[PDB]
Amino acid sequence: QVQLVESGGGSVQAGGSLRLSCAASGSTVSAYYMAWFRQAPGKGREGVAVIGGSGVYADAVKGRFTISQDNAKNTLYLQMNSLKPEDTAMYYCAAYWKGYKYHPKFDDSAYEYWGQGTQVTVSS
Amino acid sequence: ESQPDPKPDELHKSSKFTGLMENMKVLYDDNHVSAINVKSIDQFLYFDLIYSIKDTKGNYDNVRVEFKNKDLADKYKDKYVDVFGANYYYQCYFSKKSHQTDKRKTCMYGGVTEHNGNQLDKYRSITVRVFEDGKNLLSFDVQTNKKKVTAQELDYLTRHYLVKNKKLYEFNNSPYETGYIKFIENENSFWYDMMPAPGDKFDQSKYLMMYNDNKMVDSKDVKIEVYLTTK
Repeated sequence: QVQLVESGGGSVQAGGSLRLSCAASGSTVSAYYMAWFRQAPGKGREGVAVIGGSGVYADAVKGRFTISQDNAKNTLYLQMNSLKPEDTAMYYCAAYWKGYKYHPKFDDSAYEYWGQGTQVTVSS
Repeated sequence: ESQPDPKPDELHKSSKFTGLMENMKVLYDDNHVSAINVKSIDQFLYFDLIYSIKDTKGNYDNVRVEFKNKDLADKYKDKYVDVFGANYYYQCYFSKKSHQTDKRKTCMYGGVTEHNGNQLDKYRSITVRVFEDGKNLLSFDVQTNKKKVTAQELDYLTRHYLVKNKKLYEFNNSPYETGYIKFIENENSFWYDMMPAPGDKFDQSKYLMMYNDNKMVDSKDVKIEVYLTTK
């Protein structure tokens, strides 16, 4: 129903920036609640940001990361500034249908669709 | 007897809810259950009725209406009724004699009124007085077709306006700290807390359960007041 493909992962020296993209096919992103998650080696998958209002962000990325959603390219973005080693992780996009009148926020197990993810490596 | 008004610190504070207010907002936004002149197609457990209603957006959904006791379910089981209320989907479980979230299956509480004999010629206006920090700056009305109307319907209509026009609930948090809606009929009144319980989750089911008494008011008598406080 919605198929998600991430891109933009790479290596970045600490203090620099990077923008991840997630393209969506088969359904408009406006019909789904979209979110970014990340999974560092030796930790569980955890919430980065969700689309809505002026964006809701994990404390760890507040003030540094920006989530956005372009409806006409049917694409999500994660703009990552002031990258730190701690931000090294596999980054994932996810979608939960809006028609269930429920937003799981950062409960990863509830989301229905996932992208393959992309490695972000931040070298100090 | 008339329900005494909210005591000091009895009201939920939105600042103590840290989850997404989106989950409250979608209960009082445009999506809601409204079916006219339908009869239940099944009972479920003791207190519940299942209705088939048009989806409009494919054809037929099933709604599990839950009351607070068997007398209510028995009353309406074989009657033509109107159904109006705030419905949910997540952790909505039932069958017609823990399961996947199903778009054609939704839950609610109460919201049921006899159809026959309950219809007005005209729509009737019921005025709502809003107090922000004890000041009545805003007054409007909600409309109904029904001599006898569920407090739930009136609650829904009231909040729906406040969502659209005062941003009562937003995606993350509300601009109001506390809020209650109060229904007055003669010199008897009762109220509902408009804010989620504290903590980081909002349980839609548990919140809506307050409507399971199927509480009704006369549309010609009732007055509505909303007391909000700011942050």
